[PDB]
Amino acid sequence: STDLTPFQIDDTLKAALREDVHSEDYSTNAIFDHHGQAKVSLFAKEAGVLAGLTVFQRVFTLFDAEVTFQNPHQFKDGDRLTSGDLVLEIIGSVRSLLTCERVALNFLQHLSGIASMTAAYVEALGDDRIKVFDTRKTTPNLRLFEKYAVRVGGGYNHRFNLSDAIMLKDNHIAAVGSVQKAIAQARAYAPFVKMVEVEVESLAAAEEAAAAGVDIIMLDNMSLEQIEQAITLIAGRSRIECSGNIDMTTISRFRGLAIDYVSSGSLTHSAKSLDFSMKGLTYL
Amino acid sequence: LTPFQIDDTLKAALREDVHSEDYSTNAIFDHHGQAKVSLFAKEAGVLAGLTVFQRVFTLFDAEVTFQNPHQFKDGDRLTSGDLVLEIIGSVRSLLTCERVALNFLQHLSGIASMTAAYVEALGDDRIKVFDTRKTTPNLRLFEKYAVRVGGGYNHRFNLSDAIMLKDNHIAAVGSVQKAIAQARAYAPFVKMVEVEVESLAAAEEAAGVDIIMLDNMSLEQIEQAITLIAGRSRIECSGNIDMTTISRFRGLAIDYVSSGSLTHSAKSLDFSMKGLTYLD
Amino acid sequence: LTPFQIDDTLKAALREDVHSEDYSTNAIFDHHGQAKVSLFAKEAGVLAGLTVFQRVFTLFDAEVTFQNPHQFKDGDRLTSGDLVLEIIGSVRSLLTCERVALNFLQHLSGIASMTAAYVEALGDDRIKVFDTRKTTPNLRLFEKYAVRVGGGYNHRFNLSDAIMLKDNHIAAVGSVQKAIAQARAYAPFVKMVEVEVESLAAAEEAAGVDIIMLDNMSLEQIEQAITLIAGRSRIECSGNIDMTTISRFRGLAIDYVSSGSLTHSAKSLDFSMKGLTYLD
Amino acid sequence: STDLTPFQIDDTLKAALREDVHSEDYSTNAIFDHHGQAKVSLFAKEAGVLAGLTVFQRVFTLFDAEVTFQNPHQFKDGDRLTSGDLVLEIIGSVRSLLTCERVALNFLQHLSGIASMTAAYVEALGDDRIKVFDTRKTTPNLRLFEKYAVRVGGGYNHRFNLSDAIMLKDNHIAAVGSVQKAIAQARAYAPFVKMVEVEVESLAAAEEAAAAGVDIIMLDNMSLEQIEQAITLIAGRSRIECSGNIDMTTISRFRGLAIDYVSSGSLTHSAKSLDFSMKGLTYL
Amino acid sequence: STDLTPFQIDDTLKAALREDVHSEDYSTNAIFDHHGQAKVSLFAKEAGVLAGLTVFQRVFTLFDAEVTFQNPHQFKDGDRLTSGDLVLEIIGSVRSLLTCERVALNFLQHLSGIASMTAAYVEALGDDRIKVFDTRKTTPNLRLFEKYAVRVGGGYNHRFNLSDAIMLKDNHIAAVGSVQKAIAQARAYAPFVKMVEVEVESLAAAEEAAAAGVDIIMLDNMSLEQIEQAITLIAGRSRIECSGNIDMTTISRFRGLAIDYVSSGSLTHSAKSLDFSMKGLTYLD
Amino acid sequence: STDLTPFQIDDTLKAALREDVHSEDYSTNAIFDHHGQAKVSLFAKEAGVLAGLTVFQRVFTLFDAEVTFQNPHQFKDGDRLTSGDLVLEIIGSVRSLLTCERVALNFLQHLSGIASMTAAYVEALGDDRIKVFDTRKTTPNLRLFEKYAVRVGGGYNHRFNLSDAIMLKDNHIAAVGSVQKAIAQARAYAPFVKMVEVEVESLAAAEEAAAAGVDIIMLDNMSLEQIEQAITLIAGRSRIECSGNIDMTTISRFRGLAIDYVSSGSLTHSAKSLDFSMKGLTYLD
Repeated sequence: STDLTPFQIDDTLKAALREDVHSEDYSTNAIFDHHGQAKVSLFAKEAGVLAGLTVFQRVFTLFDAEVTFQNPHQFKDGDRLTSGDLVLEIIGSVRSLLTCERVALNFLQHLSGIASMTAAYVEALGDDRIKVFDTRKTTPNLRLFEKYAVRVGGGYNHRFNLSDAIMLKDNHIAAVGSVQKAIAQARAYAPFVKMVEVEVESLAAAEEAAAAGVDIIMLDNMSLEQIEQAITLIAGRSRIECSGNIDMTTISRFRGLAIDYVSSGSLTHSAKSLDFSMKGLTYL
Repeated sequence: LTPFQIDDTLKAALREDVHSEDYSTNAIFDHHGQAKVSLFAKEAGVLAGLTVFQRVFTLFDAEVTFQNPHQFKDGDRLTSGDLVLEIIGSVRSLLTCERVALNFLQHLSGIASMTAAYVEALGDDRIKVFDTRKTTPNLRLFEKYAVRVGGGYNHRFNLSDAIMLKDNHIAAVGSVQKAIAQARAYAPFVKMVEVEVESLAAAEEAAGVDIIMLDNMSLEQIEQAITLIAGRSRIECSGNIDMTTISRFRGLAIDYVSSGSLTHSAKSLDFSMKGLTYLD
Repeated sequence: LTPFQIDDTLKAALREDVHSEDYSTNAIFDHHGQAKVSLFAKEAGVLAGLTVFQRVFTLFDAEVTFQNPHQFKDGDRLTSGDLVLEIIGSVRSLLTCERVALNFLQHLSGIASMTAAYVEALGDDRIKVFDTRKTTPNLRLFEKYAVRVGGGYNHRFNLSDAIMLKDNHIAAVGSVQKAIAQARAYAPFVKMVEVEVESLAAAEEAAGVDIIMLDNMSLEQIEQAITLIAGRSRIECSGNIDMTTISRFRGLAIDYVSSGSLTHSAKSLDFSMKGLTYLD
Repeated sequence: STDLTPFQIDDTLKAALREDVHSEDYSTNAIFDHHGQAKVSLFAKEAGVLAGLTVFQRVFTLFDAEVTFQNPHQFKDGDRLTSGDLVLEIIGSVRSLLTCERVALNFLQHLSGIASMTAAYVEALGDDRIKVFDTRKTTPNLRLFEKYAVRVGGGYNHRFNLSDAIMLKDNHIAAVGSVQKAIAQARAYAPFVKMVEVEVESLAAAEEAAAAGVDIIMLDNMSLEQIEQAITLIAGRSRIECSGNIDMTTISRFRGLAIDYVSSGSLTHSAKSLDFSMKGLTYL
Repeated sequence: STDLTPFQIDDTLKAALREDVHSEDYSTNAIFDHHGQAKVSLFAKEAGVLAGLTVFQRVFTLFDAEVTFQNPHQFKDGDRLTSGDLVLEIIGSVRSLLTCERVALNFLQHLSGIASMTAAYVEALGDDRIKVFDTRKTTPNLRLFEKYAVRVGGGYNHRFNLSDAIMLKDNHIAAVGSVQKAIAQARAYAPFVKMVEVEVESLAAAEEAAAAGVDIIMLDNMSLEQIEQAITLIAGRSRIECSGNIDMTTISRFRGLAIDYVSSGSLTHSAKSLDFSMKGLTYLD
Repeated sequence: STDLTPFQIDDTLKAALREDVHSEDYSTNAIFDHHGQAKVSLFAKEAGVLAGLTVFQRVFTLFDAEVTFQNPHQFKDGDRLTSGDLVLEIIGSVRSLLTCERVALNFLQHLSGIASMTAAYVEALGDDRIKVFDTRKTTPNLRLFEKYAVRVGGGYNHRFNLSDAIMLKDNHIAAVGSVQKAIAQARAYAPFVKMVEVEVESLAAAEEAAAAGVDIIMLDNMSLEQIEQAITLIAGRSRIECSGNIDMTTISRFRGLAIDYVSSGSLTHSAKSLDFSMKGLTYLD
């Protein structure tokens, strides 16, 4: 239930406005010399989950401080939507509303998309002892936001960057040759403060990895027969994570296993964005 | 894309992914020589932002280099199992900024691929496929390049490029004839003027505007409005456009259709970096 | 000008002028209250970038405030001895960023003033006075605003705004008819197309291009070329333009003349900050 | 005889290129698909002094590293120009030449203007025991460059910013009330490492300022009768500087006085920029 | 351990050079032409440990790319120094050497200080099953560097920032009331990717914390009699860390215990910087 | 002296917060809601001098504008401390207090350290006609702050960077050969706006330097017998500065001389940081 501070996001939005408005909004400024106060209604035009509503609002307030917001239904991020819902009313100068509308929508649409998609996976999974995590597969320079959308949607967050945890991918192991040797080497480097996860595409190597006592074992694209085998072979010495080919329709196979979490890329990188609609402009 | 254009974006993306150091990688640093890694396309589609992929590595580590055995270039078509690039340099330099590069390459090659699908699905090649300002924020420059690569074309980059008069704008002045005159007054002869129009009657009242946009009109109406415009302006179609739908416009004397989804709703393409080995 | 547009420029200008601290000022810091300072115009001309002047102070110190007794606004005319602004706040906050603010105000009000002189000197007000990309670097945004303020209008902001085809470009394709077709091919219907032309013959071959620029042609020739264009395109004049000269164009059916000097060769206006006193 | 390092200026030019080329040079890229190597000649189209030639060159090399430069006459900054002089030849890709030409010229024109103007003042002054300084009256975010142009032109540089020296303007004195008290207060704050200059519009206050032993006294807009009086009244306890209403035609009045330097704003803020010409493009 | 990449440090060094050289080096540029080239010797003037030598070199190369470096004794970071030692020779333009010398020496001095001090604690501790960690008590905007110096000096690194691990101080526990409940609540919030450390000032609470299976237990300023009790009471279910009142002279009391690591502030925040100097300027050929 | 403006410091502090909080404060956010508000007391835990209190406060306000500050004892920078002293009370959202506490304490500790150490040297010197200056030996990208701490502590400031004054070291003189010629050449290059200091390791050269009328003469590591000779030999034509081997215990030898100022590195580069702490968290009303 944790929003984003302005300090975190203010620098990013400001660039998004400068992006969309190099010199001035000619189309808007030509027609509305008035700076006349108006109200505009933000409608959801699709079913899903709301995310980054505060971000939507912050875009307007950064362009024009004197802009204000009625919220009749007390809608908040994480609340579910349906077509034809009045999420927000936006009041202020006509130019201030018509100019930074596109930029705000772009964030709202994009984030609410990720959240919605996460929620679909979570409900589609069904098992709620098993959790749905995300990745660093993200659209660049927006990781902060995209990870918030996943939280909002029912998901959880994996390490934020390379400095958070020690995750040993298949390259890393190939480079030291051994797994036992790779892990020992990681643990040497950062002794007690860093979690150590290992990617593993064979039952044999998962044994060897659990032996050297790693924190998380990631079963990369293994079969259902093999996952079950590997859980009892690990024998709970480490956490289990599943991954690969985890789409909307696949995820349900994990229901009922004693894995701890599945994780997915698509949530962040392949998310259809939700639709919202800007209409009902009227003076006030 | 020039480096000057993109450098400052990529540098922030690296600082994003590497706040302190790459513990996972640095823990395995050895005394070994340079290594080679192979970039494989793991999905069918179009390649875009390969130079961007390369620039990410060179910004982290200047001493990194690139073999390209098949002379793959942006816009070239891909299929699963294709060796696009080989990447040679220090092992930490490869394993660290691999993710950030893949994120750009995946994301851009996705857009390009999707554009190309719409272009081939449309079929008519007198009719062109344009994009929009519906884009993921602070990456507009890149996303528009991907659309070019994919066979598409670019609409105005921002609000300051052209004058586009939406339905709100017209409602506010009341008239269309008066709204356009008022736009043309405000800016000098240098700005294009496009007008959104949801009725045959109002499309007549427009045409000399530069572009007329038929917003979500029917096939019967579009065919009527083209002859009613009588080529005094450009015709654009929009709305209710999806991969399946786009094919209706095939054979009309419109100039271009345009779409959002290309930029905002693009499944990203898949690549991968497998095949790490030390050089001798 | 919005603060978002300008903030990052001004902040660098302050860091420029104040690398360590204002020793001269800080050495005299007291326990006194807020002071008031009066901004006087010390020369005749046009006021421009007053908001910019104010933003400089507020970026250094948010708690600074501004009385404006005569309701002076940008574009208003000045004369020597005029009280434009009074500035109230901490004494260090006033004395430190005074120079940086004056530099913007002086510089912008100069351009605006000079524009206004050309506009009044031209006399014909069917004919408009445009500017160029000849500008002092990294201040183009501001300098173009000053030209608007001064009665002028703005040409394309950069190379990506419009397609302007100079004499080199035409020489390179050989033909004009072919050069234009080739430009219009490259970009979509959204880019204006201007053509530079130093002969009556080549101006005929142009007009449908959007703007035709008569580069340094004679009065006899301009009058011939207007009727030869026959209003199929816009006419612009350029070259050999100075305050004294501009008056020849008075009465022609050209659409606009354009000039460099407005931006690059503008004597800056004079202001001053006298009349510091402590408030009670 | 000191140029500008790339490290000093590279960050500023890069912004100037991004300014002039938001997306691409459509006009150039439409016509020259060839990337065909060409040569272009930089001609001076006006008499004056050359400044920031290295800056001109750096603009090209930042856009395109593979660009090169023939200089047939060994022209350098500070060298005098005349109309119809071949300063530089510029060789490289056709797009690379036609695109960043404008940006480079803008610097070259602007700097060579300042230098030229400085040189005019210096020669017009005639006395070469007396020096011609500049100010912080500068076009913003280009102070570094403009001060270099003044050096090139025969002039010298006054404090770069507020942190260099302690200069007490008439406001500052008005704020402490006394001059004797203002100076003592400055000297207290920064004891031995900072020069202390004082602006003075009366003979009486110049006495008082020289008494309290300041490093420089600035005679702000005083008459010739008064300057002469004040020099012997100072009695060489401090340096003398003159200022105000120092234009092209005025400056000559100071010739033969025992002041140390005059100083001027206009050099930086009111400098007509020199003209250069780009022509003679041909393939190679 | 391993060096620092240029990409990590470049931006920091560039600001440090802009800091020291706002307009130009008048003192240097007045006396020396751009044409001449010279060699300068970096001497260590004090006994200690070398750290951030690559950083020293990167400062020169950022100012002037054409600068180069002879290293006759193959000195590297972590190597021990003594007074008079020729660490580096530095060759290039005279201005390029005399100008950015101070800025480089500042980094080298500062880092080599931390490393040296760490090494003193490590040797003073004596037990090498017990490790010496550092903290976030650091001089600001140089945490990256200071933590590298600690590695070089024989030490190890604690969490880099608040986002690395979950460390539950005494406030945090007071706020939930229970420890068992506080930990459960942390583990709930960040489920599997975050280590969980707990500060504990009583034997009783260390029992309850080890029960709920936390990753690290921090014995905050406990007595030697109590630490020895608490280790067997934890019974190795979790890691033990000691802290508080750990200076140069105290640290030796922990020698021989079955704690895993002690940790200290002073290493980063209260480190006398080592001395070097750049003498022996002469023109080449 | 005077405080630091926000405009001067804001950018530095903002990076220090981004440094310490890359993602979020998990430890804090897990245990405490955004709604609750509390008071926390800043206690000095050590004897010394207070410096950069405004900086401490600016760190909190940059994270969270709605944070506020009671100061019961009207403590200001330059005021003396002793253990147990209630310097500040800090009121606002619980997260806002617990998160940016470390970053603020780091600045306060570090600066108050320098100030304290300066003050020790000043009192240890005893002569108050003689002043204690600092140097560019500083921890990088914090020179602005460290120089303010020296002011606060009773000291004064030397040139900020290479562009401030012209200081001619022994290399510079060796390079022109003469001193009389070196100085003339400096004065030629930057004519009237730059102070000129000269380093001198021999009585003979101090004569020649005072002759050519330089602003400051620096007696580099000279003996007490020699300093006393050189002062009368300069005959007050220029300022005298002493330097080298000036530590806590040495400095007292200069007491009673007619030098103008001694100067030291250690003040900035080798300063033990003062201790504070933030204890006494409780919820308001």
